[PDB]
Amino acid sequence: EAKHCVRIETKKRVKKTKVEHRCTTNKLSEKHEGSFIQGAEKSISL
Amino acid sequence: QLLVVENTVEVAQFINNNPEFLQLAEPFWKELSHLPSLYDYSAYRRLIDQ
Repeated sequence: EAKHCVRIETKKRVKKTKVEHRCTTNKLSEKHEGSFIQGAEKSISL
Repeated sequence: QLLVVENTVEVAQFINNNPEFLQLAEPFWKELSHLPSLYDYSAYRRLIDQ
């Protein structure tokens, strides 16, 4: 996960002002599951 | 994957006598009788076939 939020404000006067926000978020989840069962039988009878 | 490889033997063996003392079956002896006494392979092949 990431949050990356930035904010800037500005004003100038003898009048102009800006207040501004931009921020972007990422999420990831990988999930893994695995199974392997192997087997062998021999039976030799006399 | 299964393999089953399986035998029951219960006539442990038979041993037939040697060719001298064996008794031929009547039809087999009849077919031998009718063999041509010459290499006519058609007849002997019909014998080996039967």
